Amino acid sequence: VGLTDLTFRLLRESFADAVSWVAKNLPARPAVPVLSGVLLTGSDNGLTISGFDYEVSAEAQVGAEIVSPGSVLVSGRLLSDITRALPNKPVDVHVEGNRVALTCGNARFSLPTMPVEDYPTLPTLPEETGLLPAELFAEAISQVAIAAGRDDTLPMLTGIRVEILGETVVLAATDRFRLAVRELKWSASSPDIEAAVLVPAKTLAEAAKAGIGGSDVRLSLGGLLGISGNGKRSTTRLLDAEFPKFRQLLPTEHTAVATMDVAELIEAIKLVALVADRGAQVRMEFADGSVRLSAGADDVGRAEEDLVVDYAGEPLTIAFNPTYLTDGLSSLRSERVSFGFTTAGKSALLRPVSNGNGPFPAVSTDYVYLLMPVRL
Amino acid sequence: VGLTDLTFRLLRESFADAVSWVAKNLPARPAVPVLSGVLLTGSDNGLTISGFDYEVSAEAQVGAEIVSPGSVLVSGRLLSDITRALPNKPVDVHVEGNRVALTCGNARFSLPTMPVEDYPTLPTLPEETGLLPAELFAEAISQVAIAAGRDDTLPMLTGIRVEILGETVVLAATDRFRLAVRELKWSASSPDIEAAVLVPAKTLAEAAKAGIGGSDVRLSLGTGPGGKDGLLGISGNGKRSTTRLLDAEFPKFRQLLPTEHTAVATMDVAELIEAIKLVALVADRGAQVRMEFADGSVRLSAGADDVGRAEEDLVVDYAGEPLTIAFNPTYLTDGLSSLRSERVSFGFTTAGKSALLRPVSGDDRPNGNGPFPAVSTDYVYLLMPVRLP
Amino acid sequence: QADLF
Amino acid sequence: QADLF
Ligand SMILES: [Ca+2]
Ligand SMILES: [Ca+2]
Repeated sequence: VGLTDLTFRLLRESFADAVSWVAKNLPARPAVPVLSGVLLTGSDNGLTISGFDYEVSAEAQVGAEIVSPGSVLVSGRLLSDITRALPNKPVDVHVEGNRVALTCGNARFSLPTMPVEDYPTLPTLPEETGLLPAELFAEAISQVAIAAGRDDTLPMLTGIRVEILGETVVLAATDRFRLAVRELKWSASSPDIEAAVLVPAKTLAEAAKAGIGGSDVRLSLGGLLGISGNGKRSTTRLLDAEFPKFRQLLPTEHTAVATMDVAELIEAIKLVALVADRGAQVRMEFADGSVRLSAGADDVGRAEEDLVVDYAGEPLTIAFNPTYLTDGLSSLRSERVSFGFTTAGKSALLRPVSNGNGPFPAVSTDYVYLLMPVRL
Repeated sequence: VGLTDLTFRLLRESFADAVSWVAKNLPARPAVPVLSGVLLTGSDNGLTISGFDYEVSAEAQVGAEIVSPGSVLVSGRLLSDITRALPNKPVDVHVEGNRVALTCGNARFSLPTMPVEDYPTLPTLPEETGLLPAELFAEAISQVAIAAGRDDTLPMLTGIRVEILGETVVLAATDRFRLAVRELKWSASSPDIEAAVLVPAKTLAEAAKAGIGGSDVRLSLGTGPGGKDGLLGISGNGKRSTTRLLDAEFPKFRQLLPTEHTAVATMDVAELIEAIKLVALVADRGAQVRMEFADGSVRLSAGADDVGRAEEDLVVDYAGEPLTIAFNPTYLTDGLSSLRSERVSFGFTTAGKSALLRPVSGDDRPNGNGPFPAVSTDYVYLLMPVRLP
Repeated sequence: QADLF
Repeated sequence: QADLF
């Protein structure tokens, strides 16, 4: 094994950025005390920074000069705090017994370690199920994640369902108040792959947001979901909960449809809803060529603003949650929006946008944000 | 004036900035509902926005075209939230009965009002005692406030003492662990007339940062008798505010400033500040960082084996024999950030006595061995150390 | 508020 | 911590 323990040299910002990412979600005082720590391992290929909680894994590879092979387990949060605050110079790390000597410029640290024999072996990644550009994975997750439930006291809403059939990937999440679904195409190895899993929203959202550099993001299914690429790699334990069968909820037709400018509507909602009781609801009176947004009671004040809008169908008065509604409009990432309506008590179907008097079909899109209204 | 209540028109940015101004001095988070609101009165060529808290009153006057006189009391935070989110166009306000009609662009608001009968008559500003540039007042208060006590049980330390002699103003605050003194020259309306008051630090600190712009900020204390009783007005740049002074007697602080130093050290402040809170990462409970002064070097150290140990050496221009002294890292960087200079000068005596942090320019100063006198500066941050392990 | 399911 | 007064 050898007398000289792990000894290496690397840039600090390269060191710091990799440790900050792996260390971010580590537990502060876990029942198993090693998980609090971060494990460094040098080899010919460079230095690897590892993190684990028995549920979620993080592993970052950085180029480094390895003077001697070895591994060491040191406190996670502190070491990301150290290298973030060190001067911009090379970092020398030398493991001395149960301690680690870290020197950068004129700064020197000796930090205690934990037994490297007590660190769990990280899960191995399943075989690669396919890969997609990091920019698309970032956008796809951002759209659907906003609709997942934010409260673990009802977990079944806290996940993002990932359905993979061949080259088509479908992502869905819902809190029972709103459903977001985006379809995309990716490069799958191999064709005829079909699997569906449900992943905790917040972590899968973090892996996507942290992945805009972007290189190419690889997803591995085998249960756990690996997300690899751009020198970083992570496995996430799936969720047991049953996701609703969600395509029965999407309407095929609408009694009325309306297309608007989203930036203009988002600003209107935010200002009108200032007097809305509890941010509960905003009213929208759809007539032809106009929508009148209104909220509030004699309680606080009342507000109303009229917007221009291409409308088809008979006039409809419907009220939505202003927060849920602006969440959807922000998810389209398009200049305009298309509202599928039926009744004031049924779901409204929002769609990104760049007939006669009869029932209007729902036009196919890659993204859909379906929102439930409020009483009146 | 008559049947049509207060109705006016003014631009949104100006309306919003004044309401945002009064409402920020209106935390007023709970009941009573009289204290939650903001009161608008149009007259002459302009509009007045008024508010009150405990110990501080805010009034902002802006120009507006008053088509009809009147006053109205509407909710403070909400109307500041509305006027900031409206489109950038003129704002029309028309009081109709118990409600106020607000029209900007295509957005319209009808908000309830409260009886103007219930709004307190807020204190008069005393006569102007003088004025100083807001950018100097902003920095002068920012330096002295950081050393003021945040406590309650000890009212004496929670204020900023204002000593006024002629054109020279001296500002001081202390929590008993640290003393900050700034001396400046201002344009006085009574030179020479003497006075000393003590104003609550937190309010006087927030009013200063608010004020930055800007015009010259005017302080109103007395004519004087003589100072005066019982209030400090802060006016200028369209805003005016009163704060009730504190009765407590500020310590006599110039006895505490050392006349001599047995050893002195001058360093770069930016390089020392980063060194302190890098080393202090392992300092237990943020307690203390240790400095071993020898010549041409100081060694910062902290931490325990249970979490970690840290060491860093920096270059110092040192005079006198070696001294090892430890400070509170937070109190220490608080002083260094307050000097607002490229370099710092540390007056030392013993590891148990006060260290005097003095601002020094980029490059000016000259000092062989013997006792070194304390050089005069406009600012002083005096910090006392922590007992060594 | 209303529910999808 | 040490005190000024
Ligand atoms: Ca990634
Ligand atoms: Ca439905």
